[PDB]
Amino acid sequence: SDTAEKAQAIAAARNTFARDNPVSAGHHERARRSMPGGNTRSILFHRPFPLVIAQGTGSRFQDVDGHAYVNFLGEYTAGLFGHSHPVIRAAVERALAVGLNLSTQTENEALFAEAVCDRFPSIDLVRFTNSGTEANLMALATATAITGRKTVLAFDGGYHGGLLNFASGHAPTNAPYHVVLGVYNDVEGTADLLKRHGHDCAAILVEPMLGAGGCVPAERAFLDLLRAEASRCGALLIFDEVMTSRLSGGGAQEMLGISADLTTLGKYIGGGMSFGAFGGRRDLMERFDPARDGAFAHAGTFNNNILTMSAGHAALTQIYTRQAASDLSASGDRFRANLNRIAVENQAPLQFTGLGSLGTIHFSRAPIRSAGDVRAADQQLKELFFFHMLRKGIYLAPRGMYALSLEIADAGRDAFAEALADFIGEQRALL
Amino acid sequence: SDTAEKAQAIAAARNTFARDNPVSAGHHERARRSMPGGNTRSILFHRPFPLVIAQGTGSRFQDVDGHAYVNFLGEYTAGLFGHSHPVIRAAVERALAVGLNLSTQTENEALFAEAVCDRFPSIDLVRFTNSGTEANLMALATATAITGRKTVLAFDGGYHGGLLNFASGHAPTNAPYHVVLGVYNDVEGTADLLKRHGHDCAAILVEPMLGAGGCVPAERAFLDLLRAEASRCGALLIFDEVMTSRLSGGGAQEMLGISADLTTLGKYIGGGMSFGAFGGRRDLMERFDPARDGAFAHAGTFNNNILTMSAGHAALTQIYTRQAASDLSASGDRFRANLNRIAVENQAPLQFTGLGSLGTIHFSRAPIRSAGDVRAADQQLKELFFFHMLRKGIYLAPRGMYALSLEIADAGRDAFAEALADFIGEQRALL
Ligand SMILES: Cc1ncc(COP(=O)(O)O)c(CN[C@@H](CC(=O)O)c2ccccc2)c1O
Ligand SMILES: Cc1ncc(COP(=O)(O)O)c(CN[C@@H](CC(=O)O)c2ccccc2)c1O
Repeated sequence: SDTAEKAQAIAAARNTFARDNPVSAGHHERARRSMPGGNTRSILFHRPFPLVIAQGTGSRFQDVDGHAYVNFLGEYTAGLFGHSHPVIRAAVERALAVGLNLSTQTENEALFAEAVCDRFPSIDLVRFTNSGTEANLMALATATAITGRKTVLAFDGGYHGGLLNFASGHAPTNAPYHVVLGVYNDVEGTADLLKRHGHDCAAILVEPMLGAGGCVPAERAFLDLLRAEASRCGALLIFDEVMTSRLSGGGAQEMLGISADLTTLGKYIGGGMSFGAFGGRRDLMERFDPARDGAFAHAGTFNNNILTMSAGHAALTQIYTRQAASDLSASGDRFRANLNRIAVENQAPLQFTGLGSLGTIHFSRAPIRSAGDVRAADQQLKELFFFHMLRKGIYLAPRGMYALSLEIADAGRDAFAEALADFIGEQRALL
Repeated sequence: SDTAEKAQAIAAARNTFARDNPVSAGHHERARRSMPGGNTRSILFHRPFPLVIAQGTGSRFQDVDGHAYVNFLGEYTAGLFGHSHPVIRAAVERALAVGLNLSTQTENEALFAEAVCDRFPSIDLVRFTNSGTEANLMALATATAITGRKTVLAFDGGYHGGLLNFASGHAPTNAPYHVVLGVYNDVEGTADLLKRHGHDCAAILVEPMLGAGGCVPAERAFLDLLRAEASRCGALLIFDEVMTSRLSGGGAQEMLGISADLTTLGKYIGGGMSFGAFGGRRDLMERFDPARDGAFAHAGTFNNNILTMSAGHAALTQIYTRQAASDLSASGDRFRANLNRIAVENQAPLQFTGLGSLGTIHFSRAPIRSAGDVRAADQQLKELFFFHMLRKGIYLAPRGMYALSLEIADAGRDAFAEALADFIGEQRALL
């Protein structure tokens, strides 16, 4: 499906971006001297070079060349509060007043843990980590240590952190858990794998919607299979809700009425501060009670850091309440529906998939149900879309994902929709 | 070596602590409802229950019962700046002004990376993570992916993070890397292991001084063996300098004139914000250049977060300069020497081991060279010491470790020394 016409368009788009952004280009050359590819977070890199941002307030930011954008990326769902939320700021100020690096417990960690347990229906007890990666690693540590088993079932296209990256199948850098990969949403194939491996299965690890892998919702039949089979064979079902937890007050599990044995959390819950968490069934999580004989150990210098504890409690109780989550997801559904309406109205061979305030463009009108479907959609048009949106002052992920923050308003949503319509018109010959 | 007299003393000490701290006791009972054992960082727990701290400024903090302490723990070496450092505060303010969760690169990450590369002599390129745990996992990911080998040599008593905890040998929660454990400082035994396993050795992972494992310096012969054997067999030598990096401007490697292939960093370098890093030889780290064919992936939501980037650059360039590191280590050496002088003057069967500003008490006058030596020292007296120091308004780790912050001054050092002398006098019958 790769064509020379599209490759020529991409070359032209990259060239225009380069010409537009010489200050960012200068930054990149300098950054390469201290970091591999001038990079410390792989997903931030794109050709010909990434933007460097100077400053941002609310939903807007400005690059080092002075161009302004509305930020539709929202820190891959962590940046729910925009760039300068006054309640987050107040929480940071309160944290400084309590004191940094106090080397001890404060009440703030307990208050934050209570806020998490209150709203997530399957989390009876929780522990905080410093990232979604650590949360998922600790969930696997819990499952393997409790069951004494080695096999982990996960899914092709699934992303669970820097050491558990299955976005393109097995990565040589992944931690060497014995992972068997299924096809997302594939009931019969997955049922077969669970017949074969169920006996040695410590855990099933699954996102209720592929996040990085394309905003691909799980189907109920698929999740029902995993819940029934985990219970049958004695594996722990782990829902990775690092992204999906935002979709309702109680995440995907509240929406579905399906409870995982363990749940991992990340992104926005710490108020935009470093954050992850793992929690779940009381009888599983109690294995970490340090007063218990044979307790599992889980240290971590910054687990209880005052900034995350303070900003996280503010995030859940003062800003993104359960009602706020319902409201934002409804807003996101209307937004996604409008984008899809624009595509249909214009006979465009594209769609936006997702749930609530999360969505990704795919250049296909086939059902998008697994990693294979995402990969089969037109990747060249996806790149062209990214550069087009940038030229229109709209910033979203290179991979075509948006994650609406609470600061996105009518003006931003209107601008996105108009820019989409303009893309369809201007790139008609390639569509 | 356990006696009933010491057990009775411990029971009495725990009872006195409980009576002194009923508000902390009340907090603990509530915390148990949301976190396993009311805990989110295992090392913070101790019997009968841990203190809850209300507030701190500089080197001092106050518990929820109103008692004041000087903080000699210093966040297990991360809390180098005390509780309210004005330069860290200024950096946090600057970070808020730049904007939170900007979803893009800023110049701040490059400036911070430059500061790291400038002072650490074996780090040609660096990438930031969210914890020392992630840094060490990524170092192992790098070594195994580059070499195509599976075996990792590490050491009994070694601590490399929540998924790489060898403090008490193999932990069932550890990530399932194929780890072979040697005895720290054991040249002949380790040489034997490297003859057996060298061919399949992806990495040797070692702290230049056991940190959590007792502030036990590595001997030069031991480190020379590892450097020679890693080079001979093609394994990557990884120095875990998460704690030791503070000991000079260029960490232990500058002090030793031995260069590791990869170095991991953590703790204070991010200004007390969430932080880890892995760096090392250019040709190894370039494998992460995202523009390269077959690049290794290393994402992480908070890797480049503006608070860590800002406070970290301030930490290294405005506060804890290379000269500041030399000065603090010299201060720490004088402090440790004074503690040891007090022990010798009083014929006390105890010593403080360590380097620079890091030290741990051991109730033995035997050489402390490996995990076995630390474990063989009197553990009951160690517990008694912790409670004694608390009663004197001096806070250090339950395990008897201090990590001097830049805010520790004459008054605090004098109080510690006097409290040590008082312990020796008051507990004479047990010594
Ligand atoms: C579903 C999911 N689970 C875990 C993670 C890991 O969380 P941390 O990044 O906090 O360790 C993630 C992270 N998604 C982001 C990470 C980023 O660098 O923004 C990501 C990763 C790869 C591609 C796109 C986005 C999840 O999403
Ligand atoms: C030498 C060393 N390497 C790695 C780590 C892991 O760093 P993170 O805690 O940032 O993931 C550490 C951590 N040491 C502390 C952790 C804490 O919770 O304070 C620790 C752990 C266990 C016992 C005592 C101190 C290293 O020290």
